[PDB]
Amino acid sequence: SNKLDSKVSGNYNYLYRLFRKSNLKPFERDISTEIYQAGNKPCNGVAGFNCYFPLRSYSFRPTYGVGHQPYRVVVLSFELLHAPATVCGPKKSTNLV
Amino acid sequence: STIEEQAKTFLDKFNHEAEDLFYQSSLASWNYNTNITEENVQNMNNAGDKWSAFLKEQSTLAQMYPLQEIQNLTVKLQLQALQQNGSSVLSEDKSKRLNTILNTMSTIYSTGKVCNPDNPQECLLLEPGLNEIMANSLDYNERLWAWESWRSEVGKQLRPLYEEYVVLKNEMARANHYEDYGDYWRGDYEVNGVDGYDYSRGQLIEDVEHTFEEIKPLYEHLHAYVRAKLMNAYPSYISPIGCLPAHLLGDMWGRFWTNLYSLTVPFGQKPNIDVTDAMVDQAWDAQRIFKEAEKFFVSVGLPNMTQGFWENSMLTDPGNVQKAVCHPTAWDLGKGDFRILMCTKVTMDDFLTAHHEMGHIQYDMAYAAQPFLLRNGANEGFHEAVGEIMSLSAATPKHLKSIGLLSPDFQEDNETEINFLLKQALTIVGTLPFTYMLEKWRWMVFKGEIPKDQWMKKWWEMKREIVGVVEPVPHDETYCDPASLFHVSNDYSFIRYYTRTLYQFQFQEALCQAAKHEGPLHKCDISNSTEAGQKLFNMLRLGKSEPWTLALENVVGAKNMNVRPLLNYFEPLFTWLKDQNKNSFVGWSTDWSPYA
Ligand SMILES: [Zn+2]
Repeated sequence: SNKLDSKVSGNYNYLYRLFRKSNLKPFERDISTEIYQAGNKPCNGVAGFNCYFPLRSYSFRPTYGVGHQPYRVVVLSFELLHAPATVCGPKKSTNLV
Repeated sequence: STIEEQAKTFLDKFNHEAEDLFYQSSLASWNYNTNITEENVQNMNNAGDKWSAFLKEQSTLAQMYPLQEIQNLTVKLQLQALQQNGSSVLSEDKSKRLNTILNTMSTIYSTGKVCNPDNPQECLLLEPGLNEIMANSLDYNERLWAWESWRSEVGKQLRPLYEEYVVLKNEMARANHYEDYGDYWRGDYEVNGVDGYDYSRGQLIEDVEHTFEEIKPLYEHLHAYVRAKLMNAYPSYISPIGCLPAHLLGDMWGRFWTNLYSLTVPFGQKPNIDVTDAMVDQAWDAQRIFKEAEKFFVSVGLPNMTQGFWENSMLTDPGNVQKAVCHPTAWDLGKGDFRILMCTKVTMDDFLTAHHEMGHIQYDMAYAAQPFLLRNGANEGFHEAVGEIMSLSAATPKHLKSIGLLSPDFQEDNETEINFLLKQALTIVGTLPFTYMLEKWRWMVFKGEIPKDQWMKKWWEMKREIVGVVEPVPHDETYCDPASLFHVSNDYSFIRYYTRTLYQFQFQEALCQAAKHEGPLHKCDISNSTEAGQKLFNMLRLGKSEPWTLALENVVGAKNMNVRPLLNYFEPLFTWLKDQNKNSFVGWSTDWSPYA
């Protein structure tokens, strides 16, 4: 979406997370914004001694290269359970004689 | 918890916001280099202000971070390049008057105007004046007068200022826990921690001096040739046993001898290789020559480039109201933003230079995946070297003939190639004399081995015996020769150009035996050399995570610099110089002076 999502002044809207204490299980949405505690001293909820905000903005600009421009990703996952399986898929038809 | 994790977190952050800040700073820079407007000056200033402020804050807070208990051998480089105590050790007032004294000295250099006698109106800034007089006139009196005026009106003003600045730099170096400021710059080459591949701060002194001594006969024959040409031109002003005049070398500092090429050419009947009229005939522009060089890089297997190159970088002179610099430079705006600045003109020099900065583009691209403080070469001399290797390799007439610049009917001749070799000797070999002179001179000056009252006199002895340059007009301690140089007016290490000159020939030879070239080294091309292209990629893909000694061992297998390629590439030139000088005196005397 380099044509659209890249604005000249900088699309400072969206966020990445880069520091986390541990990994995450598949398929859960975590919205924790607590300051990462890299050092042994407490963060006290503010940036400081080995303490930084885990979320930083994209800061996209049109000048960015192909490998840095925004990309929209959609993941479709199918789940089959003990249900009559409503969503099936299209069925064709032909003229009758 | 251990400190290594804290260091990793901090360095990752530092990379993040540092690359961000550098991105917008370079965006403003590429704004300015194409438009001259005041708010652009303002926002460059304040963006650099945040740059410096946050860098200083991070460096100060990381100064407390030690080095003993941090492993991985690469974070160590990050810490070493991030600590950077520098001049911040001393008091704030000391930094203040250091800043103002550097401002005053740089302004004095820039605002050094030479006014003609008996008319204080037609003053010259050396930008519109002597720069063309030296290259288009051969007047002894005018050159001598301008030389004396430049070394008198300028150096006398800041000779005590130069002494004070040198004392201040040595004092801050001593407070930096180094023996002297020369060692302070030598610390950039400090390499340790890996067995066998270490490098000391005194090894460079020894091997450079030994290599200079080995090369010395080549300079002796070159100086004899130049002196013989000088008697052929001015037999009434140069002694056959004395030293050459200072203002007859080709330039004021003795750096370039190319200005005498048209005077020192033995075979002027045969023109050199110049196909600018050819490309004018096909009406080639910057776009066409750049596509030519693009597929030339393709031929060595190097990949194409993205769109931002050509819908972001503008490659002409804007003229009209938009004012831009015409000094061609490749700008690394950071994080996939690569641009080129050049005013397009029809010239072979512009052709080779354009090859030069686009090779630099690939150079900077090579280490695009490294952490922020690692986006440079293992050393600094690799830069303008790797930039120029491909241009010099393509300078061979075979490459020009293949791509249509040179007609197939043009048979290669020994005279033109010997003329090219002599042009090289006057251009590239001529940089070494002033290089080692100034460089060793500053190493002995900053070591405290030269008395203050006998400084200027101490400048002359080796100048009369090593480089063989005798002053047309005697100079006392009032004069200040180094103050006349621009490259020291901004306080940069001059070793860079010597490293480039000595590394380059080794590089093209390495490429040649990588390409299995057969025959003379001066008839070797890097076209269709994809294996050497990928090997060079492997060489440049490291960055600043390993010693440059390992890079030299990777390219050819040597942990110490080799001067054999320099001799093998000029064996024909050496033989021709010997043949030419076999009927002329060899050597010079250090006692003769033109002023008696
Ligand atoms: Zn270069």
